[PDB]
Amino acid sequence: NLIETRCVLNHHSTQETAIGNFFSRAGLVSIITMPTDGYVNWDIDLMGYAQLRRKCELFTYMRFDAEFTFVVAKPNGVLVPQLLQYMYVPPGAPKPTSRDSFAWQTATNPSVFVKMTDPPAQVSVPFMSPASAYQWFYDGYPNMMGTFSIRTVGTEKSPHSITLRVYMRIKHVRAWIPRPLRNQPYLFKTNPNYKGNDIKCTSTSRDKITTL
Amino acid sequence: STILGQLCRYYTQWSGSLEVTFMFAGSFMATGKMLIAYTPPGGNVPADRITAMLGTHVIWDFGLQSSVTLVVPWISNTHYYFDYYTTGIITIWYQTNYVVPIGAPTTAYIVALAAAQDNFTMKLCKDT
Amino acid sequence: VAQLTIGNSTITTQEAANIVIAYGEWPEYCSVNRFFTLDTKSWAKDSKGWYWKFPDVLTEVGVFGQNAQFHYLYRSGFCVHVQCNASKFHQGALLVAVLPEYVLGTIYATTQPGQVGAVLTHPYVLDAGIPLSQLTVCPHQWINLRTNNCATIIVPYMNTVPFDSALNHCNFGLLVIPVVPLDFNAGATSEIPITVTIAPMCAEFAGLR
Amino acid sequence: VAQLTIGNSTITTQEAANIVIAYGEWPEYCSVNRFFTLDTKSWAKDSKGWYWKFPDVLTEVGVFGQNAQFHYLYRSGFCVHVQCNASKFHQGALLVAVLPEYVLGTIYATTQPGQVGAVLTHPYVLDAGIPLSQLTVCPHQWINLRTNNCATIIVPYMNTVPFDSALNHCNFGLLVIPVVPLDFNAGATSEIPITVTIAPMCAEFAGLR
Repeated sequence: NLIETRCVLNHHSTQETAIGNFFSRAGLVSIITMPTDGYVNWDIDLMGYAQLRRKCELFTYMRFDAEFTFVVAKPNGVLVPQLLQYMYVPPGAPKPTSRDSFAWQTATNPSVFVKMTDPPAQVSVPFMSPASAYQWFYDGYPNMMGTFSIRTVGTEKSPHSITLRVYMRIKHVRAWIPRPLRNQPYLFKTNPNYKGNDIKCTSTSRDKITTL
Repeated sequence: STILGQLCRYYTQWSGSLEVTFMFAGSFMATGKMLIAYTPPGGNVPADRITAMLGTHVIWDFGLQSSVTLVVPWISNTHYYFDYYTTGIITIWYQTNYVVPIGAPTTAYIVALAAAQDNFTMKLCKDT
Repeated sequence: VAQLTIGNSTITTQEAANIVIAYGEWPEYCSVNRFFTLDTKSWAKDSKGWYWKFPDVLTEVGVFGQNAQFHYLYRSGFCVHVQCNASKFHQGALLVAVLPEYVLGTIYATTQPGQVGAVLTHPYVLDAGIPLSQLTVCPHQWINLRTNNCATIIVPYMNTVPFDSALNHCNFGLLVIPVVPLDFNAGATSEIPITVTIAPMCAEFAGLR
Repeated sequence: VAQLTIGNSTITTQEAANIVIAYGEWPEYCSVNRFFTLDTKSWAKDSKGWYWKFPDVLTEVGVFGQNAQFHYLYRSGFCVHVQCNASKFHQGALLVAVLPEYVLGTIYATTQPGQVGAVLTHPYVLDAGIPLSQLTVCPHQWINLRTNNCATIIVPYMNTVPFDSALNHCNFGLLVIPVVPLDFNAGATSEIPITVTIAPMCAEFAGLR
C-alpha cells in the first residue's frame, strides 16, 4: 500500500476547500415508498443520514437555500402514465391528515403537478428561519424548514406502487464558529448522546511507541 | 496599640479616612490568595466569602505582592458613656488555601499596620 | 505586577500582553461591570476537569444576578481570567478553552450548574462525543505550571439573534481540563487551587422589570 | 550589585534607592570616615532583640575610638547599615529603628554595652515602658526575609547643644527586634546572622588631647 514514487510538486487551487464547494453537490436524503393510506408526509431533515450530519456539525451556525429533486419510478425501474402531486407545507401550516383532507386544496401550500413519464421535478426552497442562521446545537430549553406531502391525484386509489427518492443540493452556504468533529457513534437524531459504556479511541493503536 | 488610637483619647470628636496596610511575613516559596473585604457602616458582617465579594474588596495574592493597602473611606465620632459612632468592619477571607513546597514552613504570619489620611481632623481637646 | 481596579473590586495581576481575543473581535454594543471572583476549585492528582456555563454562572450573584431575573432581554461580552497558584516543585498542564453552544450528553442540575460549576466524568470525549484533541480549534489558552500561572480570554457576544433571554439559553461554556495530570513529591501541598474571575463587558438589558 | 569603597574599607552592597533619612535632614557640619563592621549576631527561633548605643559602640574601635578618648568635644552623624543573610526557605521579619535618648529601665554594663551590644529582656515594652507597636513613629525600616535582606538609615546629629562629650552621653540607640519570629524546617541552618555596618558622616572634634 505505501509507494514511495510520484511526488507532486505544484500547489493546487484553494477553491476546492471553499465553503461553497464543500457542500456543492446533491445527495440523497430520503427514500419514500407508497405501496398499493395513499399519502406520505416527509418533513425536511438534514440529520437523517450519518453522512452530512457529521459534515454539518463541523460548524455551529449555517445559512443556506435548498434545491430538491424528486426522482420517481416504480419499485423496479418502470414508469407508467401517472399524475402526482408534491405539496410543500411551510413552517407553521397544518399537515394533511388523510388522503382527502381539505389541506390538499389549501392555496397557500404550493404544489407541483408532474407526470411519472416526465423529467424529475425541481424546487428551490429559500432560507426559512426566523433567526439569522440555522443552528444544530441549542443549549437552552424550548430549525424547521417544512414538510413535503406526496400523493397520487384522484378520488379513488391508483393500481400502482410508487417509490421516489429525494435529492437535495445546498446553495449559498455561509458557516460560522467551527467545532470538533464527531468521533463517537450516533444514538439519536436530536441530542448528541453517546454510549458511555465503551469509548472508541480516536486513533488506532500500535505495539510500542518506538515501532513506527 | 496604634498612635492614632491613643491621640484620639485626648479629643472628643474626629472624622476622616484611614488606611490599613497588611504585610505577609512567610517564606519566599509560598503562595496563595486572601480576600480583604470591607463592610460599610450600618451593614451586616458577611456570612461567607461569596457575599463579602459583592461589597468592597481587594484580592491580595502574596505570591506577587508582599503588602496590600485597604482604605476606609470615612469614619466619624461624636462622643458623649455613649458615642455616636459610624464604623465599618474589615474581614479577611481565605480565597485559596496556603500552597507551600517541601522544606518551607507550613505556618506564616501577617502584620497589620494602620494610619490616618490627609483629611483626618479632630477637635474639642479632652483629658483622659 | 499591576493592580487592576474596576468598580469597587480590585485584583492584583501581572501586566502580560498575551491575552487572546475570541475570533479577533472585541465586545461592543449593538454598575454590573466589575470583577466577580468565583469559588476556588482544588486541583488534585486524580481530577478530571471542570466547566462553567455562561451566563448561568452569574444569574444568582450580585446586581448582575438580579438584573437578569427582572429584565427580559440580555446581551453582553465577557472577560474570563483563570489563574493558578502553585510552587516551583509542582508540575502539570491545564487547557482553558471556551466553547459556544456547549451541549452535554447523557451516557437539569448538570446542564445548569450555577456558580460552583460541575465536573467532567469522561473528559476524553468532553462529555459531548467530541474529542479533547481538537478542542484547540476553539479560543483556548494553555496554563503550564512550568512557565505561566495565568490565562485570559476575551469573549464577544455570539448568537443568531441580537438579544436573548438570560434564564434558559446558555451562550458558551468555559472548560478547564488537566491534560497533563498534577504531580509532586510527598510533603508538598496536595491540592492546588484554581481561581476563575469574570468581568462583563458591554452589557445591555432591554426588557422591563 | 555595586561595590562601595570609603577609605581602606570595601563592602559589596546592591544599589537600592530605598534609604531612609531620619527626619529628612542630611548630616552636615556645624580619616575616621570608613566602614566599621561590627560582630555578627545570631538570630535564633527564641531570640528577643538587640540594641546598640551610639557613639558608645565605637569608643574602643579604631581611630574613632582613640579620637573620642583624647578630644573633649564631639559631633557627628551616622550611616547605619543592617543586613541579613538567609535563604528562600527561611521566614521572619525584623524591625530596625533608631531612637534618640533611649533610656532603659530597671525592672553600668547594661546601659553602655559597647561594640557587642546587649539583648532585650522584655521586647514588648522595649525595656523602657513604651510599646513596640508605636516604635514606627521613629525612623524605622522593615527587614522582611521574603522580599529584602537590607536596611539603611541616615541619622543626623540630634542634641540640644552643638557639641557634646562622647564618653558619657549616648545620643541614640539602634533597635533590631524580631516582630515575626524566625521559622524554618528541620535540616536548614538553625541560626541566621545579622550584620551591622556603621560609617560616620561629618565628624568633628573640637577639644584638645
